[PDB]
Amino acid sequence: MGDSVTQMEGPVTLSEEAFLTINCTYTATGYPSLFWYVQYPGEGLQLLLKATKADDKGSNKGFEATYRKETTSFHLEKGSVQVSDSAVYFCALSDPVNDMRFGAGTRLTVKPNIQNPDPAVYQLRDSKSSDKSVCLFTDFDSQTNVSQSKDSDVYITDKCVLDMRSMDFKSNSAVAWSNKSDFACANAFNNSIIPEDTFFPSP
Amino acid sequence: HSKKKCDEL
Amino acid sequence: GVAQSPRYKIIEKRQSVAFWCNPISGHATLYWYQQILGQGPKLLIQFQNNGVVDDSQLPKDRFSAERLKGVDSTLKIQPAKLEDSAVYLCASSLRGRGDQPQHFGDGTRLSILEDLKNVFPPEVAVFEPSEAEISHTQKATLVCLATGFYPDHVELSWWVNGKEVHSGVCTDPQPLKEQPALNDSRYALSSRLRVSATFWQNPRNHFRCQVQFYGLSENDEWTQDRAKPVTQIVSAEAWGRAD
Amino acid sequence: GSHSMRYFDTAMSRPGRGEPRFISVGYVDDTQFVRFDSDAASPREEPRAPWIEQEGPEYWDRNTQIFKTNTQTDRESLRNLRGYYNQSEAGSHTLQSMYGCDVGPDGRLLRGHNQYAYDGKDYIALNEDLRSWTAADTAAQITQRKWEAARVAEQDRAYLEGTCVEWLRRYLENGKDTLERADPPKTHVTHHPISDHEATLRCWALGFYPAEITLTWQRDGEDQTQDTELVETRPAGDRTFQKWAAVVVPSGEEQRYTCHVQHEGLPKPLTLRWEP
Amino acid sequence: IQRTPKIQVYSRHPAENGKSNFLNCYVSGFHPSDIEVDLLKNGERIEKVEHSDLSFSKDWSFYLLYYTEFTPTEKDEYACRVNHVTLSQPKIVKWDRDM
Ligand code: NA
Repeated sequence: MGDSVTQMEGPVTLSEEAFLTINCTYTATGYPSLFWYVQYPGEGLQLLLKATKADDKGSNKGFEATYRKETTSFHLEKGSVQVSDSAVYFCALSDPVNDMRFGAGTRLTVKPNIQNPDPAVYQLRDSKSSDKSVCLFTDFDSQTNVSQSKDSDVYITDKCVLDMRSMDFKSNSAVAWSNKSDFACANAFNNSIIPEDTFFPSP
Repeated sequence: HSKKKCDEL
Repeated sequence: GVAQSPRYKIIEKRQSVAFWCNPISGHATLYWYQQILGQGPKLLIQFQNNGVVDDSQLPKDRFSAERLKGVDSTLKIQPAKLEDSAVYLCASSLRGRGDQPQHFGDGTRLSILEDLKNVFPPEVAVFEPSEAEISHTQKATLVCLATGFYPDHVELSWWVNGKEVHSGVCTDPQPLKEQPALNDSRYALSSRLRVSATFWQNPRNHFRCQVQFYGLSENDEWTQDRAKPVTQIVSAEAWGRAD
Repeated sequence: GSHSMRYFDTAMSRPGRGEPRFISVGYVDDTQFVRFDSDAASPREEPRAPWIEQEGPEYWDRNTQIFKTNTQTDRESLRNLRGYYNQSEAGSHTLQSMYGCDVGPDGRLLRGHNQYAYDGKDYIALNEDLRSWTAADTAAQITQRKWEAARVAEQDRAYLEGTCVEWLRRYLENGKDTLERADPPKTHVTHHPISDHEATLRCWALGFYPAEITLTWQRDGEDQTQDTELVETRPAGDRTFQKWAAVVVPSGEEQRYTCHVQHEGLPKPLTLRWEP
Repeated sequence: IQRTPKIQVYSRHPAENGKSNFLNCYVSGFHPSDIEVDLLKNGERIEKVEHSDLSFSKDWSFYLLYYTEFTPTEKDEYACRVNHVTLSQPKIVKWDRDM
């Protein structure tokens, strides 16, 4: 018997190459087996690492979580956290008589470190007929947050990280659009707190 | 407490 | 790996739905889970070979499951309710066995709708990169835009010269409601494909954005003016330009 | 006072289907606490013992889940054993399992049991070290290689060293008055004539707990553990036990014979004699 | 594979001709579990016969206790009827005061 697992509260937001620690505590009588599961966006659950016997190591792809019988904890750790690690993590508990129980789930969000930021808002024309166009806020630092506009007819996406692997280049991107016709780049992100050095080219 | 016997003979 | 079918399913209020699953070959124990859209997995029913071990959490009024021949299982929902809209996961263990980990399937995304006439396929557009970006950064961002679809049963991908691309691409994790006031409001999704200016500048290169929608099936009844919003692919194309 | 928990399970094949009957009985020293039955409807006699129903419904649902898992595992075992001995579906067979722990006066493990049997004969047994197995036949060898690859011993050791010890000490605390108790036997010696030259002296022991007792007849202080008619410890329908020991004596030599009684419930071992 | 039962006929406590008691019957050392036991005093079948539920010992052999309310007053006589697969005709072990 026991039997409960408690996982770290709220969404964990970090920068790339930073140290990660996700806390997990359990209540179980005897010798239980401990697991870490990872759920990447879209895909289902998949086993990350496991530690069955007392003082078992258990490690996969930079992640580490040691089973310590004396303290009753199973904390997930990683020295150099990657952008690719942004997913929901789940700790699992099972003993010889109890079936696998899952923690609430801690969502991790790894932000990239932009070495040379160059924020700018560009107008992108449609491939088939110059009917409409979009506004792309890009190359801004990770600390810059994108917020929705007051106008209900103006659609704005939240910040998104793309990794140009071969060039070792990562960038944040946001998208704005409206069919209002009186909508422009200069006034697209007027609700968001954007840097003073944002490049607005001649339309 | 009853032992979990999952492995068949 | 654990196989699950369908991946997505659209059903109306009080209608019946069936979910199929096949575990990893040899796995004696099977588990049926419910993962409510934005939380952890909750057990429904557990089987050891052909027989049920636990069903205390399974609400007998609507839910039912069978693993008659101890291999594949079928989870069925009788008169379905709006709260049942979640991702139905399915796992399996070799013997299970606390030391043995559970292996999960890809799940089945279920969306229970008030009215089936609210279903709409997406409109896809590709926005060619800005010349200012090309000159300023020496990089080119292509933008895709999935518009007016209901529900969030959209799978976006990028295709360059016949081949699928994963480098330099990011799609919105969550779509955007086109009107936050409406309940059965139309969704909008976007994606970015950043390539070097050099690659975009060659007119020989074809860039295509493919959006796979998961709608209704042939068995579903349709009696309206517009085309049946079935499981279809809507694409947008863009070729490179020197200037 | 040393304590031990033991579970006695049976799997019964039938010529119709090699599964129908499954029985699981739980014992602490000599008193029963849990009984699981497949033929029982539906099941109504659940919970069973008085000091076991103090535990929440989560305890009972778990043990009902364990039994149901075990019954489906036993069905598979009954099929596999048939193939090993080349038996037919027409035959009705019996698979038996005996598992448990042995603790001292403190509460620390001494011996871990996990024994199996097919049709009355020993099949496979877990060694004292809890990492190796003992095959009792040719077909038992193929289960050992199946089990050592599956690493069954690792989980079995973990249940015995952990869950078993943890629950037994808890079971002791929940009803000390019903388990830690040690009732002494109401002892008396009886005479039977039978012959003119011979006579029979019977030593009796009634209303004792636990069943584990020693009765030995001796003449001139020397043990007569050869001419003794020792009967097996029989139970009484009130959590008590009975046992008697008889010896053939020549006429007049009655006073030479003496009986020794040894029990945990006794403060000093009794040295009985024929008084009238 | 086959084992024959060891029958023991006795009472709960040594009660005199009049005082209330319980007549017991303990069958052990038998394999398989299939056994038919019905205690008699005297002749043909007595109703309301209670029985303990099946379990086995360290040597794998099963055991069963069959009991009913006694209360005897020198009323003749015996015993129990036990039939097993190892038995030709139902063995009847008589009840003796001093055994
Ligand atoms: Na290819």
